[PDB]
Amino acid sequence: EVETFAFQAEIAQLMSLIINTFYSNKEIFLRELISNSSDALDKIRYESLTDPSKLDSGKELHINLIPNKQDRTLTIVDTGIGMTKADLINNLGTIAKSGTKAFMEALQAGADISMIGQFGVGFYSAYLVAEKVTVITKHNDDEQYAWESSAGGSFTVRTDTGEPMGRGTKVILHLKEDQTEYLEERRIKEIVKKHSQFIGYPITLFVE
Ligand SMILES: COc1ccc(-c2c(-c3cc(C(C)C)c(O)cc3O)n[nH]c2NC(C)=O)cc1
Repeated sequence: EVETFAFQAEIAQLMSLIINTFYSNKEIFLRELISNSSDALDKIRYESLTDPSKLDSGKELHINLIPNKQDRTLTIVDTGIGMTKADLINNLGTIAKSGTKAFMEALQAGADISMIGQFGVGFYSAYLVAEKVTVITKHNDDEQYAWESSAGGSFTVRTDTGEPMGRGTKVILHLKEDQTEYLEERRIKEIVKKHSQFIGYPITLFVE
């Protein structure tokens, strides 16, 4: 059972801009994804302060970066709050329509693509480096779902058939052929140190 949805026109336009604009500083995608993971981790941490049972689906709050050269994928896993199916469909928990309008106006007022996170839509920067993105998520109040898109105006949602995640979100970046530097350990370490050095959860870079 796979459900196919059209992106709202504004989101499709954001994705097209990201895909088509000449912009060399692509490495910021990682900071954006890691920031989203941190925000999700903050949410479960806060909820757990008053209801510890919310951690029954996993006590550890962390971020894992998993390169796979054989599959040409970089995977960002977190044990944050997760998203419901409804939130996945509704632009992955983001205020994407309003954020996109603001980002577009800013780009006219001198901003650059690296500022995308100021507009709540940093997730879509994944398309700087990925031909396809799969987001697998589990929230305590819902089942495990997989969202996926190769852009082109549509996305799919299905009940996930992979390994259970307990709680959290996994973003799988199916990298463009010319973007394989983002699978290299030294490159990933450099980017995390540059842009994500103060994130308040352990970031573990897996090796191959
Ligand atoms: C800035 O907008 C958002 C929107 C939603 C989340 C979010 C994620 C989550 C979302 C993404 C993207 C696919 C959007 C990701 O890369 C990693 C994540 O852990 N899980 N749970 C939540 N929910 C709350 C309340 O954070 C984070 C930031």
